[PDB]
Amino acid sequence: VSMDDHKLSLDELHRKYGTDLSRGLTPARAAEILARDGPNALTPPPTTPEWVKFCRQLFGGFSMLLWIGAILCFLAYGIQAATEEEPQNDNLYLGVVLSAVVIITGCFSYYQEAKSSKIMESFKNMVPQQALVIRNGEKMSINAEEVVVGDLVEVKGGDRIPADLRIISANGCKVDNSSLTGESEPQTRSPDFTNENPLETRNIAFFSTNCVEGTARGIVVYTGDRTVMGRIATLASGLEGGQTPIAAEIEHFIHIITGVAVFLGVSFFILSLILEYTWLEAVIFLIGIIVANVPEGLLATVTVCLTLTAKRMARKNCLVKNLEAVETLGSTSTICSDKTGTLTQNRMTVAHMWSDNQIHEADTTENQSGVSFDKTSATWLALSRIAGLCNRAVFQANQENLPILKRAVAGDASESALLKCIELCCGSVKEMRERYTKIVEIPFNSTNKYQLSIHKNPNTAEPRHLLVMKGAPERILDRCSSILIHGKEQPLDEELKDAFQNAYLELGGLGERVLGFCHLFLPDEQFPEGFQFDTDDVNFPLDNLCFVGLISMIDPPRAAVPDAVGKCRSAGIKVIMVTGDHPITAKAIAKGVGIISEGNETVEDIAARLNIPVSQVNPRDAKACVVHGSDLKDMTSEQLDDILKYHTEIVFARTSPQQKLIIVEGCQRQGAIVAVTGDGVNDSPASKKADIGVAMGIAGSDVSKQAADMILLDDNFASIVTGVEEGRLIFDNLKKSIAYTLTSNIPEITPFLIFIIANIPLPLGTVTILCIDLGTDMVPAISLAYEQAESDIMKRQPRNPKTDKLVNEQLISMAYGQIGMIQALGGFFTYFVILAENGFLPIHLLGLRVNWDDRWINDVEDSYGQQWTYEQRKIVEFTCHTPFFVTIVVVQWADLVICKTRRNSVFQQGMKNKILIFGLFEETALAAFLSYCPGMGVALRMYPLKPTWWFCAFPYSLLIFVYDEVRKLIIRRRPGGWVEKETYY
Amino acid sequence: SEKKEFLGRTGGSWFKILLFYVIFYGCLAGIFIGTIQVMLLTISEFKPTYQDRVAPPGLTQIPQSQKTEISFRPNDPQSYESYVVSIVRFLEKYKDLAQKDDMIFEDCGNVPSELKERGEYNNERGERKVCRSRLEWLGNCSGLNDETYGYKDGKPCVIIKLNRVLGFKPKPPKNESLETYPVMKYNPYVLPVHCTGKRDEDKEKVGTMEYFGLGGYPGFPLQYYPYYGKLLQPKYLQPLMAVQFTNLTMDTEIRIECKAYGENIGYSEKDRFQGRFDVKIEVKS
Amino acid sequence: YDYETVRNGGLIFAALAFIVGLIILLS
Ligand SMILES: CC(C)CCC[C@@H](C)[C@H]1CC[C@H]2[C@@H]3CC=C4C[C@@H](O)CC[C@]4(C)[C@H]3CC[C@]12C
Ligand SMILES: CC(C)CCC[C@@H](C)[C@H]1CC[C@H]2[C@@H]3CC=C4C[C@@H](O)CC[C@]4(C)[C@H]3CC[C@]12C
Ligand SMILES: Nc1ncnc2c1ncn2[C@@H]1O[C@H](COP(=O)(O)OP(=O)(O)O)[C@@H](O)[C@H]1O
Ligand code: ALF
Ligand SMILES: [Mg+2]
Ligand code: NA
Ligand code: NA
Ligand code: NA
Repeated sequence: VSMDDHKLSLDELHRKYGTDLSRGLTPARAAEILARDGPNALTPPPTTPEWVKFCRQLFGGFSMLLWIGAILCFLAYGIQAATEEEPQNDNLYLGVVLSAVVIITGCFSYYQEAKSSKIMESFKNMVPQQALVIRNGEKMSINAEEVVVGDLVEVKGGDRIPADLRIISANGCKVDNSSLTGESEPQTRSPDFTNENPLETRNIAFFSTNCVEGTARGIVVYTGDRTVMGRIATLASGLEGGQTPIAAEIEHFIHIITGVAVFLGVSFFILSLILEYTWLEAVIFLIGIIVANVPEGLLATVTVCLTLTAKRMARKNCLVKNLEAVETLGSTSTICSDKTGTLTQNRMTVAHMWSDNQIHEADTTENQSGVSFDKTSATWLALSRIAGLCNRAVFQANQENLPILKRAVAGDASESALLKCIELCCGSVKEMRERYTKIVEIPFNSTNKYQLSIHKNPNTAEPRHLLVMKGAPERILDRCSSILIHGKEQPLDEELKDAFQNAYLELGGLGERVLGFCHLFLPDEQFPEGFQFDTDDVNFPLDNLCFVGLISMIDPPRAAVPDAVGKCRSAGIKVIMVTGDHPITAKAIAKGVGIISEGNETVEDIAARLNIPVSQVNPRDAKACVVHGSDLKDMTSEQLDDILKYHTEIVFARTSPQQKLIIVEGCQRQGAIVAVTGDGVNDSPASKKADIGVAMGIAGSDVSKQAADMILLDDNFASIVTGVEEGRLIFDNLKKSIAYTLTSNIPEITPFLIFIIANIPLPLGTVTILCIDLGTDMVPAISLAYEQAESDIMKRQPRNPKTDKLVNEQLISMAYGQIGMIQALGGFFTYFVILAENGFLPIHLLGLRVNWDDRWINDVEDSYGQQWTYEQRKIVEFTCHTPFFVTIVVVQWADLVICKTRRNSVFQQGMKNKILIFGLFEETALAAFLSYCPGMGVALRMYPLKPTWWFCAFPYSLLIFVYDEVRKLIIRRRPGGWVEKETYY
Repeated sequence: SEKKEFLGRTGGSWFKILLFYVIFYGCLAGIFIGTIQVMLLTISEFKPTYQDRVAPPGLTQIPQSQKTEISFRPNDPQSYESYVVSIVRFLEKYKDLAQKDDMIFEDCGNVPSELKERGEYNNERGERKVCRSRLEWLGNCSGLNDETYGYKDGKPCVIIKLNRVLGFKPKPPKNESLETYPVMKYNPYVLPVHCTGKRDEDKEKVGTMEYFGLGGYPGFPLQYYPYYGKLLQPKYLQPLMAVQFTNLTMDTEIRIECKAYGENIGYSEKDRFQGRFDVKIEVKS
Repeated sequence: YDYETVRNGGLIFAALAFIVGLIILLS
């Protein structure tokens, strides 16, 4: 169905789109087209589903079971009205309460959904994308929404293609189609058309794809809504999975809980049939048990956690795409960091140089006045010539009246620094671009590690084209066969290579990036003037070049970085630098920001100290280490495993992007969760494979900021730290609540089982059970979410998902075998005191149901020889049920402040949460209000309480309080742990 | 699958876990029994902590109710044995050989006496004296009543009882022509019981009014009460009354209500057993 | 036991507990 005009020639493209091959478009015209077609962002869907979506959430589980139970209650009440005459309210009330619970739950989940979606919507507009258009002959980095149809647009590697373009000029440009093809493989891009099909041809770039490598420039054939790709981004697109660790353990818990609640359910239904209860009562009992063992609250709780973390991330500017991933970030036991742009601020100005076996400097003040060595030397003229010609960046439009240091530049940090330094120290770079006409070009690739240009011979005595090339100083040193000395060539010596290395140490030691520079006055006889040049095929010799010299600029880390690394290494998170920059530079930066600490010598430092060859030094004797990319290339999986495992502080240097990838994968080969922080396009493969990816929103590329799970809109590295901290809290808070809810279960289930063992009068009722499970688990389980991380300071190092989850099998042992049991024996005690206080000694109480539950036998005798009627001893009964509710409410206090803190005693945590206190007080108020309102003895069978009955419960709750802090004090004193290994949440 | 040996099940000894649990649970049980025995402070063996819940006593019956109903035929001994064995079982404790001299029984008046209080609830005295009730009291209706027998010609006797609430003293109401018309009821020391059947608008008057007991008075004498508890007064015996319908129109069920009027006694709405005694009577052939 | 009295006490209590809840909640 797609149509196109790609077949149309560049001059027919000229006439059709009235633009310019290189001069770009008129600003006036660009505003006219902007006013004509409107912003080039796809008109969004509806919303799509509005607030009616809340209905589904109101319908859905876990409340679904509450809904089935409620409708089963109303059904039961209808059946009870039909059969026999029944004054009792029974269910009815029950189904009402259940429905109300569901509705309230829905309000919660919808509220937290509202906050979370407001945040996630603000995050989309916090950072707008941008496009590099060409207008008035000059380049502009304008907003991505302001690109018009038919203006020229450049798209270096690492950028998203801002609209659908017809490539009129490109070099080595491999774009990634990704979504349009479904293929991860990059596809080359040239001005020539190859297929009638617009999707497969190479002259057509399209929206929502990104240029992996090389450079290109094209006229915008399609803007905004009506782009070739613009149909699938809304007509079929959506959220595409899949799994999230914390959420996965969440669902696993849900399946487990469902399983136990239904097993107990049917089991207690057969017990009901053996108890000879009526079906009308047996189903209500079933509903009771199920609604009991199943935490409604886990869901709303989770939503709470998510929303909270979202607010907190909103406050420190770090965007997270996937909320759950924040937890993943906490679980990180190894951060892999790129150096330039990441640990550093990717802002640079040239400080030092090296030519003619001499160290020169460039003044950085104002000034710049950077020579300071010899403005007249010829070797500086060649150096400056390379630095200017080989540089691809230029100043942005309307920037000429500003100081060179202070004007806006379109290019990477290195080339920008060069640009400013030549434009200031020597002369106008643009003028020397125009002087030395660039005939053919090689794009810059990280993979390639170098960049070079071939320009004409404007000089009268250069009787041929001139090649220039800058890059990794070592590749340059390799490729050369001679060096310029005072303007006169001279082959490479041992002396020259030694001075090169010594100067590289001297300048790299200051943590300065060391760009190497060389050139080649090509042999005349070898080629004529109109010789065809080949970028795809290497027709041009890269060897035997003429070395010129070195240039270095100071690279300052961001302020927060050393502190961040400090916190993470304080966090038991291994910090590992992975850069393709200089081995010496990355070592220095590492020492600086604390990836490598003093006193931890590398093998080479040891070889220096001990005056012995590096190979003689025991590699295990060594703490830290730096790995050269070349060594990495020849690494077996096993040897990387070794380096990674046996060395504490690790810095990878000279690494290819795939080597970043393999590094991360080696960290994943250890079983460890890894984070990846970066900026560059070449970070993307590394930050993809990661368990959690982080990228600069400013300094980052479009590809790597796409790929990442977390974007720092403020470029603040420290945001990672709080990030992981949040992720602990989530993993921490959730677990806490879980603990609490389970402790509610045992004392709800036990009475029906003790019921079987001896004919002991009913200690609680179904209505009493739901009373507990609703008053005692709605508010509190949610309130747990609001607690801050105790100490928490983890380090204690992040726990393996394999070691312990959100639902530890150990958690259930002190949740059921410890707390639950106590709440239970408390309940049974209070019940025995009630029944004792009414003439029925506890010893007398077993064997009673035989006549107790018997309706027509009113001759029941107690220990004091009193004859009780059915309705009297039943009143007594419901007055034993009522406190069991109240009493567990009393004991649930303890559990709340116990689950409030996992680590340090509840005194070190503080009271903090108002929702927790709110939970205590409104739990108690619900108890009271349930027991003393009129008609409650009839409605929910809740007969009012004798004052003493409230006090009965206390001892046990105190046993809880004491025990768990005897516990927490044992954690405190010893980490060896006996219970740490048995009763840790 | 649970791997073995190298794992040794889910872990090797693994003894101190079981030990920490039998220790902690024995501790928690020590706290449970501890709390159970301190609350066994306790309550005086002489009285329940709270009588308020026993309320005014409900009105009980001896021919053991099935569903508060009685349906049977004369012809089958088995038809009535269901009520016979229960009436004989209950009245086994009332045998004249069971009531004996040499304590704790002492004869009390054939004529119904004054409120007899054995003393304080304290245990300064031993096993306190208990007035005994001979089977001869309930009777009349030509020849004999009890123990039972069950002839159709009318009905077999329906014996009626009152709950034995600890230390309860029965109060007969004073008046001048109460809502009830209890016939052979003397004003003091009486506990009135009278039977009316099936609502008010449709009395149907299907049952004739005849009752009998101590002094031939159709109610309870205040000479037995108050009870001093199964502890202070084991082998005590409770006052006994008998309700007998001479006519009961064959082959029909008919609800009848035995109210026990008084200030001390109270009717409950939802408890049909409290302060009154409802029963469905139906004899058939 | 008794009646009215503990019903009232419990009632005023529920009221105070609940007011406390709102008060702490609105802080
Ligand atoms: C272990 C012992 C020695 C320490 C005492 C602390 C515990 C056992 C105390 C504190 C609160 C007390 C309870 C509070 C209220 C009542 C109701 C009362 O009508 C009977 C006693 C009873 C049930 C008490 C039993 C003993 C008790 C549970
Ligand atoms: C924040 C929580 C954990 C603190 C616990 C202390 C409070 C909630 C406890 C301790 C004493 C208890 C009260 C004891 C006495 C009475 C008087 C009675 O007429 C109603 C019950 C009531 C009101 C109890 C309710 C709960 C109670 C007030
Ligand atoms: N514009 C450029 N042209 C040529 N070489 C460059 C350029 N920028 C950086 N280099 C060299 O490439 C090396 C590594 O490249 P890469 O891994 O892509 O990024 P970085 O070093 O900035 O982390 C650096 O050591 C640097 O000297
Ligand atoms: F320092 Al880098 F990619 F930015 F190796
Ligand atoms: Mg970088
Ligand atoms: Na539940
Ligand atoms: Na609990
Ligand atoms: Na529960």
